[PDB]
Amino acid sequence: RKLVEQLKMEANIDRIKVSKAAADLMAYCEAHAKEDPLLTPVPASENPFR
Amino acid sequence: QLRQEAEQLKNQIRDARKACADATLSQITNNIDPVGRIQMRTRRTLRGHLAKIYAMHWGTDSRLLVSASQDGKLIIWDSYTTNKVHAIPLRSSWVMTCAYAPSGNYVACGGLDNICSIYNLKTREGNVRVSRELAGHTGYLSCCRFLDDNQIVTSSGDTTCALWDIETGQQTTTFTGHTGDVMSLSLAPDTRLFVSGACDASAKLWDVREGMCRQTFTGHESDINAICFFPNGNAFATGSDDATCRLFDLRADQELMTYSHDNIICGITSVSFSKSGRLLLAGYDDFNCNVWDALKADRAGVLAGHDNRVSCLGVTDDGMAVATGSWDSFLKIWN
Amino acid sequence: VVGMGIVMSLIVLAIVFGNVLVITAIAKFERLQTVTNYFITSLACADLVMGLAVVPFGAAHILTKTWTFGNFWCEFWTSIDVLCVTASIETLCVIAVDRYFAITSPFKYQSLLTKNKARVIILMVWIVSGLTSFLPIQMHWYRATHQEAINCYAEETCCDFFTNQAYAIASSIVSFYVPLVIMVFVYSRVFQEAKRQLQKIDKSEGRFHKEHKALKTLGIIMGTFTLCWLPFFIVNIVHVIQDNLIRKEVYILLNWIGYVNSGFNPLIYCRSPDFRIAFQEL
Amino acid sequence: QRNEEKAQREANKKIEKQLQKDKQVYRATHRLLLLGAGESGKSTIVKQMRILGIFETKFQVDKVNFHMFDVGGQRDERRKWIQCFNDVTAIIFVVASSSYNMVIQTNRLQEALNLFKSIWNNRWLRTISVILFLNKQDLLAEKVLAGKSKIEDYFPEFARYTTPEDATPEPGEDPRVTRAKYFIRDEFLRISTASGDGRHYCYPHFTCAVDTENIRRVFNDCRDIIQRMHLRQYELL
Ligand SMILES: Nc1nc2c(ncn2[C@@H]2O[C@H](COP(=O)(O)OP(=O)(O)OP(=O)(O)O)[C@@H](O)[C@H]2O)c(=O)[nH]1
Ligand SMILES: CN[C@@H]1CCc2c(ccc(O)c2O)[C@H]1O
Repeated sequence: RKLVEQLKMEANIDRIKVSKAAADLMAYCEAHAKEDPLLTPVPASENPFR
Repeated sequence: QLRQEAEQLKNQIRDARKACADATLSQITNNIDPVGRIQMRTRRTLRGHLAKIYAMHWGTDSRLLVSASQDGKLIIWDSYTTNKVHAIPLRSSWVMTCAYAPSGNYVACGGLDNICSIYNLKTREGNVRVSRELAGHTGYLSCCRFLDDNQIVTSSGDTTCALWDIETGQQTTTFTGHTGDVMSLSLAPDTRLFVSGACDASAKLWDVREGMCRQTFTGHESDINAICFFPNGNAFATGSDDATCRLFDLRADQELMTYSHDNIICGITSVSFSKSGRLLLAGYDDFNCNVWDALKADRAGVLAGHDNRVSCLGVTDDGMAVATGSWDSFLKIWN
Repeated sequence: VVGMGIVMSLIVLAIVFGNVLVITAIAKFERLQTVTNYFITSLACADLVMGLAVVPFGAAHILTKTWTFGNFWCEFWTSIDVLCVTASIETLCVIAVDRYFAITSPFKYQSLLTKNKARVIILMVWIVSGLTSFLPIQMHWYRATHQEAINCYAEETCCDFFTNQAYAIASSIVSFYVPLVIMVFVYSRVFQEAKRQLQKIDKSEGRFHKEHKALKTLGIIMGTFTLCWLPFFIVNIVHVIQDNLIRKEVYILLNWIGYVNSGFNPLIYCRSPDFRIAFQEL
Repeated sequence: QRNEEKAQREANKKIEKQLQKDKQVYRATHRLLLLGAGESGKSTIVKQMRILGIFETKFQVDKVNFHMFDVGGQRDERRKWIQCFNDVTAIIFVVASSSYNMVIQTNRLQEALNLFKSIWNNRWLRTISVILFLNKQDLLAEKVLAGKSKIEDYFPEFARYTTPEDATPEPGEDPRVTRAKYFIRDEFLRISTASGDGRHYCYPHFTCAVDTENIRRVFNDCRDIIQRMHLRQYELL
């Protein structure tokens, strides 16, 4: 009873192509890769733990 | 009847999902330059816990953090100078989770006593004392996260979650639908949705304002132990105990990549992302943590400084350090 | 003599190689730092000092058949010999008593042997060892009275050993005989406890399923120490009670047989799986 | 400046001063986990010992601190909280031995045996020993003395079982009740002995509600457990 109603709501949902989602995630990663202190080691002058 | 009609929609959903799979994330990202080799060295080591550690949460200022141990203590540290600030004694020695409020005024805790407790840190004319005890669950607490200074979301082993009101101690709403113990949860960057992974190998996407489930993902094969959003807010990752991780997409409503290796046969205790969402750090039962690549599924470093099972793992808001905890009662800050 | 010099180079290396690893592994790894390992590192340090500054000069004196370092260095070398031998035997008694306390009374072991009292015990052991060797030797409270003794004392090239009847007995009793009875009693009690526990296990579930496991370990531990150090401490009193009975070559040979226990110790007291993993890591 | 750093070390020193004092109590106390099944009698046993969410009791015998835990309020067929109790001294298992003819379907003894097998063969509890109390002996004796029920119908293997030669029957006891008592103990010991190799053992006791020797039994079993641990560590056993 409850399940039939529940999957009825989950059936009618718009979905986008996988290529678009992959492109968006890779674009976000490429754009924000500059300010990632763990990807590229920072100068030792601004490393509070060293 | 109803049972037959149930399976009719379960096959319609799979048809809709398969129609949108133009290509795979591996195929698209073939030309991305590999990240290379990433090596991290321990910078600080924190000592003082008398027993194994289950929980840890970073502060919003990226300087203080809280830890929970089975000896019945809640110690607040100072990572920059390695100085203990507080040590709250607990009524029950079986603690399984902890959290740190965004404003820093309060700290939450819970465990096998089925109760969530909030401690008022920044009090006037006195020490830290318990402020409110929240009761009503019928199973051990698994996680709890703060939305703001007056609300908190908790999940327990009675296959349900709940949204509390600290001022009055009442359940504003409850979320039902899982058929097994709920093991973790994580709030969205804008705190409008959250996801929870249970022991029936399924993760759901709840809505805080309404109180209803929206999507369900069933890619795993066994228990789910960890979960975390991508920094974007349009994806998340899971970690199961069959030595596999997966990346799910909300908009595409299906799995994108799997992070597995042939030489790993141990379970996963925790996962976490990086500041830019490019690296994925995971914990393991085999005493060390591995660093993956989000867009390539290629391992790019191992952190092997612990002498026992790793139980918790967290990354600071500014993306400058990684904190890990283990069952040997030691924390380590990597950089 | 040509062959003798070659083999003695292995003994110097064996003592130093096998004892440096024990000290480094305990210090490098935090999980090996327990209360019981403090006594082991004390024993290792004593054996290291012996292998570094006792065997080399003695071997050189044996090869060259003369002492070419004056008299102050000869007396200092003798003091180091006695201090390092005495401080090495007394730690085995400490380890035996520690095991006796751990097994016989298991509830009170945690409170009795605290990390603070181990330091006091080690300091007392090293102080008692130092008072036996440096104080009497450096202040000439042990010299003999016959013509040969004073003749060799006068020479700057003769560095030999002569003592009176009281000091030989006192040194032997303080160094060897007293720890032996304690260790024998302790290990007898431990063996009885192990046998009783095994008998209870056998009686509990005999149908669904002796003492050789304990016997082999106790035999190794007792036999190595006794075979190494007993003949020397018999002749050390025999050659004083009735002179013109013991030759010099016998004395030197028995003393050198006694020395090698310092190199044999880590093969006995450091065979735990954690130690094996630590050694394999290096 | 340095004015604030001075006070940081003062509060740090007070914290580590107290952590040293609280470590002495933690290392000198023994923790026990109390398990069982439905209607076995866990509460009845724990109530008598105390006179002499979660439920915890603190009692002291021979100047030794003991601490007991009874897990209640969590009723799950699968146990994921069992990983927490991997550093306890011993586990206390309570079973009603006078429930062989009761249907939970399978009997209740079969359910207890399955639970014991699952607990014994577990990844985290590969070192913890078990103290086993076979409760409700008077009811078992009455059932056996009466001819109403026979163990053969529910346990066919009982037909070919014979009383062990080495036994210590209580004074004024009957061969039938003694044989029935020993059959179930042997049934538990058979599962116990197959898996472990010296790392952990099982201690079976015959227990009723009236007797008050249970605290001494727990004391002696814990003493033996620690002695065997030390002997195995020193390679003497
Ligand atoms: N006559 C008799 N009854 C007993 C004895 N031991 C236990 N019982 C019964 O056990 C009952 C209470 O124990 P349980 O029914 O197991 O309930 P509990 O003690 O909370 O244990 P759990 O059901 O496991 O939670 C009593 O009312 C008794 O009837 C016994 O030795 N003799
Ligand atoms: C020449 N070497 C010495 C001679 C006497 C002596 C030794 C060791 C311990 C003692 O108590 C002693 O009296 C030997 O190592």
